Amino acid sequence: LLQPPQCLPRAPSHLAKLMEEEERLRLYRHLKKEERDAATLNKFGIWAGEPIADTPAAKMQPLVARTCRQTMRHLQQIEIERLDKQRNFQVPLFGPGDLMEVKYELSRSQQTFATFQGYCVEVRKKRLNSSFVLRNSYEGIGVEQRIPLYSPRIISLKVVSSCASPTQDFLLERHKPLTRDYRYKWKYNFRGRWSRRIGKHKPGIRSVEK
Amino acid sequence: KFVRLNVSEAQRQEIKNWPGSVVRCIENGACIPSRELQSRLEQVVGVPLTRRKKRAGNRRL
Amino acid sequence: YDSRWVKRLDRLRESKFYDPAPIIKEEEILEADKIHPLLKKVTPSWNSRRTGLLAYKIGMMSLWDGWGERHAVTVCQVDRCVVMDQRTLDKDGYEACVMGIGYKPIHKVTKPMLGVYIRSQIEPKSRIAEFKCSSDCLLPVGHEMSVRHFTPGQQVFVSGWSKDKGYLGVKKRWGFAGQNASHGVEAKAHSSPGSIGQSKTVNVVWRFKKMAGHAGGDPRVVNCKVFRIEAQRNLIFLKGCVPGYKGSLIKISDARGKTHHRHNRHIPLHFPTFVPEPGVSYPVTLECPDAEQDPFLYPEIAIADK
Amino acid sequence: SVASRIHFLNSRTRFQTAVHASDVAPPFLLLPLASPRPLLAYHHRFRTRNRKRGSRFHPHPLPLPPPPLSPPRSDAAHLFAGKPLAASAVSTAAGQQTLPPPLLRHLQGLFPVFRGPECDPSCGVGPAGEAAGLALLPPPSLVEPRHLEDLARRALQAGACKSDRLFWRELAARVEKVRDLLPIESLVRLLTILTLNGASGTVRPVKQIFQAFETQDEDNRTGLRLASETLPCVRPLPPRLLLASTREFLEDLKKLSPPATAALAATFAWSNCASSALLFALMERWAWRQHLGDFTPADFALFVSALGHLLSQQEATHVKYSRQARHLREISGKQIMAAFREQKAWHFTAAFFDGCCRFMATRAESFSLFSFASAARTLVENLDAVAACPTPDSVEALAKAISLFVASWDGGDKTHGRLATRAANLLLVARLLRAASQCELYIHLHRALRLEAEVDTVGACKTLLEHISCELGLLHSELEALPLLNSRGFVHISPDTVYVRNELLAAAGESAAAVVRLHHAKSLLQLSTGARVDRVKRWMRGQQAERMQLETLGELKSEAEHLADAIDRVLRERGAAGLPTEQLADLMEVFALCVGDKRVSQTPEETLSSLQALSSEIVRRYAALDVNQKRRIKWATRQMDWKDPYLNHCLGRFTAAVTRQR
RNA sequence: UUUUUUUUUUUUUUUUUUUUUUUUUUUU
RNA sequence: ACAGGAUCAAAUCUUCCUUGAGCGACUCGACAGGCAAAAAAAAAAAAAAA
Repeated sequence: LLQPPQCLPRAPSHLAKLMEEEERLRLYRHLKKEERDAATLNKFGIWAGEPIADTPAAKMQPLVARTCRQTMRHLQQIEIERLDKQRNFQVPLFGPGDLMEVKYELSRSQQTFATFQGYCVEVRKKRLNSSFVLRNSYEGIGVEQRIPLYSPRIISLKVVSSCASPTQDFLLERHKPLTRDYRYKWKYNFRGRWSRRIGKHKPGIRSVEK
Repeated sequence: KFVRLNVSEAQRQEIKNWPGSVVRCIENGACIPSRELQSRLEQVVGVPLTRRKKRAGNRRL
Repeated sequence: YDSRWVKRLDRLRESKFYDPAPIIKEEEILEADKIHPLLKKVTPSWNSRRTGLLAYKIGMMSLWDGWGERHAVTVCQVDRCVVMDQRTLDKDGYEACVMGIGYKPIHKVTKPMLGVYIRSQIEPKSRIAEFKCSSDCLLPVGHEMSVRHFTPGQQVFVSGWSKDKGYLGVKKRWGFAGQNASHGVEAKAHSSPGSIGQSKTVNVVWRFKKMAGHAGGDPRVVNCKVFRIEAQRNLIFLKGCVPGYKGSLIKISDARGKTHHRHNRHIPLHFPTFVPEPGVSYPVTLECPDAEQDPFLYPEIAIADK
Repeated sequence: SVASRIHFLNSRTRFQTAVHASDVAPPFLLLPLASPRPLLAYHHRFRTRNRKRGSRFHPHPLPLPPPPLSPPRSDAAHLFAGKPLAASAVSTAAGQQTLPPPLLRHLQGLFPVFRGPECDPSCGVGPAGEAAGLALLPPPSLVEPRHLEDLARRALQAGACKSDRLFWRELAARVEKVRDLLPIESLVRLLTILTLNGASGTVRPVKQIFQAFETQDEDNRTGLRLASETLPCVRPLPPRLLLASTREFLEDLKKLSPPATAALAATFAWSNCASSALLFALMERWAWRQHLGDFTPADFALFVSALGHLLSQQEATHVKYSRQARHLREISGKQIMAAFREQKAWHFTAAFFDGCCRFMATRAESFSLFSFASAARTLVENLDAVAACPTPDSVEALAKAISLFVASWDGGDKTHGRLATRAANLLLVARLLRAASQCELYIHLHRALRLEAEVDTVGACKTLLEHISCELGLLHSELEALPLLNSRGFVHISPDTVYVRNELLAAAGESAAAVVRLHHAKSLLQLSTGARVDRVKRWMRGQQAERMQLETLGELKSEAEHLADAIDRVLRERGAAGLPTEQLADLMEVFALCVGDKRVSQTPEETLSSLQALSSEIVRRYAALDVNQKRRIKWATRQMDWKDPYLNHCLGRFTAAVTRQR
């Protein structure tokens, strides 16, 4: 199913005859291209080699922001893939309001480790720059620290107490607007200081009760 | 220095057999440089020294 | 060439039509079909200079290192940079190499331009540039440049055009102080330039006076560091920042002066180009060597009052 | 190919033999197979970069009227001169301004410049000087595909009037562009119309078998018309058209009716173009069913003829390229060293041929002389005498067909019209005779060769010899005389008479060949069979053998004697300068056969005279004859004891393949 | 997703970056 | 451009001379594109076919 049907011969002798012609033409074309190449090289020294890299130019396409973005995404993909391998542990499942204990190195030379503990407050969901924010208190002083997900310094990651419930799933999801009412922009409905008096509204944002 | 480090081994060995400097002799007209050497010389000076060949021509039937 | 609202939806929906990522190998082997017969190794000299390259700005990224310090690096792609022609003292009057980059539709190229490409035996090009170098580094015509020209860990000189911001005020362009917001100040005085000259003794405004006008669109240069390279896709990661839009043309060359003296002294580099030997494998990916000392080391600094 | 042209240029023996101007034909071309061409589509993108910025109705260039022979007037005061001007001159002088019939009629009643022979008031003058019908039609380029066939047919009904070339060139181009949009059946008609326009009023070669149409009287003593402009050497249809159209037929071959297939084959044949793909496809479709039977007698002949004509050349070309293929291949030095060390006619499907034979046999009586001859002569090409291969049954069928046709033939019914037509009919009869002769020889040889290991033809054959003897004698006296080589101041030589003279001489040579072959055919009959076969092979190859005898003819001896007398009479008064090159040896052989047990024929044959004239021709043309012919002649002459100082000089000092060996 | 410093990077080249202009044309 | 020329005449593959510097280099000769629609930070993106 490559091309429309044609009423071509099917006899073995005819096909063999045809094949010869085919071969001949092939050979001829090869020889002629070789000849011209040689001539060119000899005269001018112009050389036309094969591609060395995968580029849009190779494919005979322009350079577009779309392509740029595509490539950028690919690079993050590969980087993630590569980074995942180096780790000796599996990241556990967690969420907001879950107590966790992180363990990370300080100084490689000095062999000084560090162990932080805190409750999850925020989980910034991204591709490669994803991070988690932990908060705790020590002797009444509150401390906060954000740690990236993908880091080679992270010795270990464990969860002490989880809060599995639909409330956490609700926070862990990207919701959509209920209605298109948001386009109203009530906050912009104000009155100018120097503007004419329109009702009994003082300068500033108006009210919707009336 | 440039030529000495550019020329092949066969030419290099002969370069070291001259009684003195080859550049000075060529300049003074007391030595005829080889093709190979000339090539390098012309590469350094960025200008041909002699009428070079032209490998091109249409065979006449 | 669609409508605003069609383009906006396109911008959002594009993400759903991304081809799968390629498969990157660990090794590469080249044959005689990718090597210039005329290419050979040339010993450098005291007055020898290399050639530059062209690149397209793609975007910024963050990458770690051996010590674990994160750094911001810009990604650059050499879009099939190929030599077109050479210049000689006898012929032209100066040594130089012309190179080409990019691709253009055939339905947009003029006939005289197509005449050049027919001779060149290369597809249509978008941009053409030229480099001045020493006579001993003239690359053969038709040779395709590669990312391997620059070794990781060396200083590079990057040149390009800045962005455009249209019309801007004095306060916006230069960053003038202005006047206070209060204490009996006129309306006009808020963002006024103030004194712009002297009294009748000097009846003329000095040239190159800081005034309002169109901002941006100027040439700028910057130093960069080679962090990582890719042979497969022909990619280069440059440490620092590069001006111009995400796609604009950028020129890359070696260090010059102090930059060269201080940094690029002990770094062995292939002067002419990368010359692979048939029958031997080469790495695909090359990383920058780590430092010597521990970056994460905070020594004690004495603070004694006297 | 550079080395191949240099060898031809340096060759001192290769020449372009041509007895007459009309003998030369266009070179044979073999078209390749179609394939996707993405690159041509990409190139087409560069040809339409500024179409948006150009005319939307007439973007193409404007045709230019042909220039005049002599330069125009100094002041270009054509209107003041008042002399009549041609259509092209008026066109070119009036700024290529249209002159509709009303405007032309009004202007002719006011000035005499428009009162020219080509300025028809009822037709008008076109922008480009078109007139006399073509001026009433729009540009071919502008006509829709659906209205092409009617436009061409209407135009066909229309150094004078040189402006038709533009119109036909435009039409040709249009067809090509709109190839892929027209009906498959209408395409064939368009091609046939173009071929008719390109080859109207032409003359076929003397040695050629295939012909599009039959020559007829046209309303000069001979009545024949010749023109170098319409020389057969001129290709009707450009190869481009054919090449382009090739693909079309492959796709809709099953939708072509037998009449359309016959016209397609005839057009291809006329164009001299060939295609393996097409040829084979047509061959493998049609077959006999116990359908070729649908074809009418008129179309069948043409379809056969075309096919054969094409195939012959195809094979010939294949053979030629086979040998040239050797050098293109590379050889390594190791192969060289190893070699050094070590050194120390069938161009028809069986089924198709059978079907054709059967078809002929079954409807012999429905055929006419021209068709029958054409068909027969084509099929006889495969039958040879060296010994897939056709079968005795198959050959017998054709023999029977021939016999039947001969029996049912009326023998002339046009009341002996124009001399050229009568000569063509005589040549067709000779062709028929030839065919008849060859069939018997093939049958006999086959049988005789096969027997060793383990139809009344002559009765019908006898009439053709008598008819040829009578017609040649009548036409020789009826034709006008011309000077002889052997013997204002200028000899009057009309080129129009030598054509018919050569036709008559070719028919005579054909008959002489046939009668010669018949002898072998008969002689093959049961000395051992093997010996007999050997003898015949010797005879055919031109080798030392037994003297040839005429008694073996038997019933045909009187007809052979009458034919010999007729050719002797013709050659005694018309020289031997119009004889064919390919059948020269036969004419020599027939006289050697006649020289035996003789009573009075010794004096008329010398041994100016016919023999002498023949010799004079042989000597003249020695630079063109083949080695076979030369050996045959060498032996024949010896047989008869023919002594000629001139002929003996060439027979032993001007060839290496015969003289430098024993 | 955009803008900005409150974030990040450079502090090198000046026969460099860049550019609106091929000039044996002495009366367009 | 191996285009022209000399010679008791050239490794495959021009021994030597002329072309002022083979028109600054390449290329074109139906070459080239101002305005309109649409799009539009510079810039890029449309083959022809009402």
